[PDB]
Amino acid sequence: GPEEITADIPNVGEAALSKLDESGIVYIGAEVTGGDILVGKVTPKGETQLTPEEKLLRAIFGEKASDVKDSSLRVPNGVSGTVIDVQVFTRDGVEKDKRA
Amino acid sequence: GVLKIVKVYLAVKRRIQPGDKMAGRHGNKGVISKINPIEDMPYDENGTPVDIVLNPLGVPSRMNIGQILETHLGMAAKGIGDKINAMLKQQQEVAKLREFIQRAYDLGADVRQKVDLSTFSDEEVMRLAENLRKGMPIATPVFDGAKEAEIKELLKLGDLPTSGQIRLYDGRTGEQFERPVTVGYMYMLKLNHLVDDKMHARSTGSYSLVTQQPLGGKAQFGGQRFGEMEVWALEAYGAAYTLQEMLTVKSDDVNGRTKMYKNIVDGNHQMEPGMPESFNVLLKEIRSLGINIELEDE
Amino acid sequence: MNKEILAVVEAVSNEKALPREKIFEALESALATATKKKYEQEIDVRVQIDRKSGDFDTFRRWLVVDEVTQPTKEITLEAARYEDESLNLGDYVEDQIESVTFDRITTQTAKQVIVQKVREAERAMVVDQFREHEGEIITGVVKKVNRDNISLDLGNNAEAVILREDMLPRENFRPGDRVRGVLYSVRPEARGAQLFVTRSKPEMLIELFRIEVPEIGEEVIEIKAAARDPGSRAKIAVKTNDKRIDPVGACVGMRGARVQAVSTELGGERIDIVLWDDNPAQFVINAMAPADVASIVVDEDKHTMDIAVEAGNLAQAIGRNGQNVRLASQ
Amino acid sequence: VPLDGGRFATSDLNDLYRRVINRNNRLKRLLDLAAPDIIVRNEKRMLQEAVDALLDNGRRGRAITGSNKRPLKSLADMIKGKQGRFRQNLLGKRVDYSGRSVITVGPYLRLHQCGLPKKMALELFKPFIYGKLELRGLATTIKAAKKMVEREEAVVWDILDEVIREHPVLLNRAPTLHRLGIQAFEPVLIEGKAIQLHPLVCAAYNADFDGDQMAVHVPLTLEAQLEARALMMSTNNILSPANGEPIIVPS
Amino acid sequence: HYIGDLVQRTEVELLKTPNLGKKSLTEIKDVLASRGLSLGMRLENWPPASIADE
Amino acid sequence: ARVTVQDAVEKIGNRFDLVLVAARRARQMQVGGKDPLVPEENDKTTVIALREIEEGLINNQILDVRERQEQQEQEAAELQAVTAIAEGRR
Amino acid sequence: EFDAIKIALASPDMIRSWSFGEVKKPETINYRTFKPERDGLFCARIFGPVKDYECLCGKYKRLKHRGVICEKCGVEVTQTKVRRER
Amino acid sequence: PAGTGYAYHQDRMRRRAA
Amino acid sequence: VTEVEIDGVLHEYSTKEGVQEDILEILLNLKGLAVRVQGKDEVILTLNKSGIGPVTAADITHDGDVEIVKPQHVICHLTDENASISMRIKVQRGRGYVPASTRIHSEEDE
RNA sequence: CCGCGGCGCG
Ligand SMILES: [Mg+2]
Ligand SMILES: [Zn+2]
Repeated sequence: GPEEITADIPNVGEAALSKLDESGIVYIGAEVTGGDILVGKVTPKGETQLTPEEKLLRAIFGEKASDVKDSSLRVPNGVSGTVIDVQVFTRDGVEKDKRA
Repeated sequence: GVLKIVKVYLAVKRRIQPGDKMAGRHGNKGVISKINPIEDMPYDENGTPVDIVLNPLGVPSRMNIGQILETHLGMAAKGIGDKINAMLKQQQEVAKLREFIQRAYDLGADVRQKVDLSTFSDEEVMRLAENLRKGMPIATPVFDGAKEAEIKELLKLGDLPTSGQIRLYDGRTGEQFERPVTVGYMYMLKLNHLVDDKMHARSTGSYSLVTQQPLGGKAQFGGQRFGEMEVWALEAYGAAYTLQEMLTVKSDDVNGRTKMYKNIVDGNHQMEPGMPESFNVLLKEIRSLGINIELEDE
Repeated sequence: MNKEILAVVEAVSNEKALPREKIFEALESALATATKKKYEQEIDVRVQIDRKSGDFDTFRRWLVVDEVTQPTKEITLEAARYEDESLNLGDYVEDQIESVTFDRITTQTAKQVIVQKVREAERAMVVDQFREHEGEIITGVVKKVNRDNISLDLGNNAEAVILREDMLPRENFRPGDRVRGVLYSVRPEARGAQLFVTRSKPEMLIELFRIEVPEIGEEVIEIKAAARDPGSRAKIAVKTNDKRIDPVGACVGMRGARVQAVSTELGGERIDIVLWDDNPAQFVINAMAPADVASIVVDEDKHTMDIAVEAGNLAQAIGRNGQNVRLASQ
Repeated sequence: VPLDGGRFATSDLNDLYRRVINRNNRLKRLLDLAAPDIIVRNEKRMLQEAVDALLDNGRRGRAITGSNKRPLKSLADMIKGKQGRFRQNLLGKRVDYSGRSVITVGPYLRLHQCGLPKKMALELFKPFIYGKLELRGLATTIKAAKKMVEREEAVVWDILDEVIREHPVLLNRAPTLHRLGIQAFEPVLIEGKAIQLHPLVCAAYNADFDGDQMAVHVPLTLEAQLEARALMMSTNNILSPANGEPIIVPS
Repeated sequence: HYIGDLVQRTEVELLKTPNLGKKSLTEIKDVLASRGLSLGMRLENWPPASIADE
Repeated sequence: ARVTVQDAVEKIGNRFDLVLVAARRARQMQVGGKDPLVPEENDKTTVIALREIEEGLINNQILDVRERQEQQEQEAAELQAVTAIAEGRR
Repeated sequence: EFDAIKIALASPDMIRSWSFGEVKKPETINYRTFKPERDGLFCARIFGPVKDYECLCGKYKRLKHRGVICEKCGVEVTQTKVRRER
Repeated sequence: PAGTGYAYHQDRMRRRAA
Repeated sequence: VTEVEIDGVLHEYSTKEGVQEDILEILLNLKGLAVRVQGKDEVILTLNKSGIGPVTAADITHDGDVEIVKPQHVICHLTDENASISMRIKVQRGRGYVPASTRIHSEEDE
């Protein structure tokens, strides 16, 4: 399946998911420290089975995201400082976000 | 096979910090040891504190005499700008500056460089003088160095002692040293071998997958790599248990380290000898070639 | 309409086990709580959610009080005259109504909380089967290990727990053992409700007096007393109803059918039943079995009897820790 | 290895096994077809030489292509040479509970002591920290202690001083020459990222102050500390093991 | 007209007008969410005793 | 405090035996707590052993004789404990 | 846990006594469901489960599920560490 | 069997393996 | 001064139209700026000015006890006709030397 | 993560 950039990561605090915009990219000029999150990225976890939660809650919500594997990019330890720039390229024929 | 790339550029305003790598222009490589408050370093009779303290003992051993001459020029050079700073601060008339600067550029022997400020301007001359406040810049061709007598003559244009050393007072003591010391203005570089990104340590993290040892490199939390030379160095001592501990528990014995980790937090410090599976791995590789190898007993 | 709610209600292997509106009420309230948490203004939601035809809706409760309780959707007496003079402390009328929310972040909150609500529905079904008889003689097998107790990943749509004293101490409920007994207390345990198998209580060991002999539970064995230590031993007076025969052997079984077999699931205890008769002396002599009574006396003016006994082979007449005399006077 | 995008890289041995099993399958099919002897000789010879390459790369057949023009790593490669198994992984290991940095002078520092950055102490001795805080009862779980130490409460420094006050540490310079190439000391905490050192020891190390790096290792067991304090103390060694000359000359 | 005038009425007396809409009653919770109104606030007339800047 | 081990070395004429006996002694202090035999100055048991051995009242056989008398005492204590347990039923 | 080391040439019968099966397929891993193929260079009935105490069919996920081999997959119920030596 | 471990191994080959 | 709130900027490494210096030069210039104060202790400064020419501390709007020892000290330089510069300056009283890195201990308002 | 080469430092 296709990997996706999003402003949503499970099992993390809203403090981590606060520097991000709605499109999942940290604000320009936001101060950052070690261990923080840069861009929320999620990858298809693979169904591989169906549980009662996946039997019902997925059907009840209708949201077929549904349980997804996190691959978000985190600050490497030791380094800190301030973000100066965000540069993005998308492959031709693919949608683009607001910061682009 | 890729959708998008996100590039992030991040910046660090990193300052000096003791232990950094520092150097000049004559192979006088060095390292900053300690930063001390201003009053501690020696200061002249005029109150100005020196900035850099260097060891003279590197000079005769390495025959780097030229940096001493460069120091004498630097003291000589900054002397010119200061008086110019004194002249312009008290808003004197420009012709007083002119001849003084005219004294500077006609000094020395019959050098090919000839200038006449009277032909330049007035306001541009004033602007040059303002730009000249931080010491009058001098240059010398590579194999055409100015003679020592010329250096002394240029010092005579300034108001500093001919020999080029000054009596200094130490803030802790407050007394003159027994021997006068040469001071000046050195040009100092800076090196990318920063101490902070050299510094790295590793308590406990991931391990290899093919074998079960920690990795290397400051990135991804690598550990120090213990080489063979120092293994024989410990072997020169009676460091039996140290060597066994370090080569078994904290390197290979997966079950052993976990037990000790339980033991350490429990206040126990008893080592558990085990079986180096890296040897077992190698064993199986030897078994891979169709040659039987085995352990005789317990 | 969405009709996915209708499909979920007609899933229906786990949907029909609970009510058809169980998903439309409990899981809907969980989703409303997840949406309220996803909202910075934490509005209390009395979810008006129905799965009749697919119109998944909601409602925000007023939480009407004289204060700022649920301040995101609160009401007060400062609008009582604007609320038809019916605003006081206690009301939870619908202040607002939500419409829809995809809310992938609240989908993570759903995996945290609505999944816990699915587990809560599982717990509700678990409590409906752990003690469905409100106390009865049932069995139990241990499959999970827990400290300071005996866990059991067993049936009855739930788990089971055995106390260190409610079960056999020397043989706890563990891998390779089973228990049997009656426990009328089934409260909410960890990760949902759980059952209780305890083969050391009186309703487990002493209850074998009507389940061990071939005619014990058919009202053919007048078991006058059922006293037993927890998985240790027993010495009680069991007689035969309208038979006038020696029922000590009947309570002990024929050739070892109820002596070493009445407490097999209790921890392997060794017991010895007592005898009785139509006279008031033989019963008193045998109630402290093994007891040898060469004399008997009783006073009808006070609650004090004189069951004389020897001391040579009558160590159970007085007991080192009350093993036969304690179950004798009663 | 699960690289980016679900692509998988692996050792060359996998490719050798793949080609060997493929050629074996082709041969065992060719047994049933009963091909003429010219055909079967080619099959058996290329199978034999592929097995040969699996045992030893490139010595005859020049199987020099894994990545283009980069020879595939064989089983003979797995043991032979510096980057094999013995010299690469058995005599020399990688260890945790260790660090490295640049050196500097300590003039106030006594001979039987070494400088030490505080940050390495906090990072390194955390297993000792976890037990002692639990001993003090300030922490309750390993999770609690780990969370508490990572916010650097002011109370942790006293306990860290306690656990380090009577513990020895090892100093080793990477270009190891001789027995004095490793020493042991009783550390003192100094702010910074450098390491202070007693200058008289520096002559024994034959180490400059031009930016030389060196490493630290820490013993754990009781007997480890006892051996360290019995033998590798600087005070223990004041004569060269090579000859009866002292090694404490002011330089 | 003052923020202490709407807060001069307590959490009960501020119901002088029922002309406010249904959303306004929901918007009345924002005054409660302001932690200064709809809680029993009672100023002197405009300002309270703690609103003095003397 | 303690800086060197030369006194202990001149006491026990082997550097290697010194570390062994000290490790054993420190093992009985740290695990299975007993008392030290010398006033301490807020130091761990490792230094404490060096104080103890340098005072000339612990050596290898002193530990040996103390351990064997302790083990025979606890064996005797186990004997009376077992006899008392048997007599409890009697 | 030893006192001596012996080295010698091997016999094919005792070699297969080490062996727990023959590899027959050159396929390494199934795509889009990353599990090994039967009798491939990677395998579970030959070498072991990737997940600890979880058969490929996944009908045994329990500590007391010990040593049993499923009928759907000929895979033991044991931690993956045995794959280091099998 | 060189340093402090020699004392252990001296016991090792003496007690057993002899 | 301890911190600045230049309006038309996001971080000290970017620039703003109409200024012939970068923000770092601004920071160092105000670093070399000195003030006088008696009564208040956390005074706040600001400035609004347009036009082409030098920028000096005398251009700062004054206060009661807020004074400038050297009012002719240059701050920056403007070159564009319509390049209205604007900021507010936060000044603190203290002692000794303290780096900006150590302010990370706040961790709740910065 | 797996390795080849390069550069630099000591
Ligand atoms: Mg060097
Ligand atoms: Zn399976």
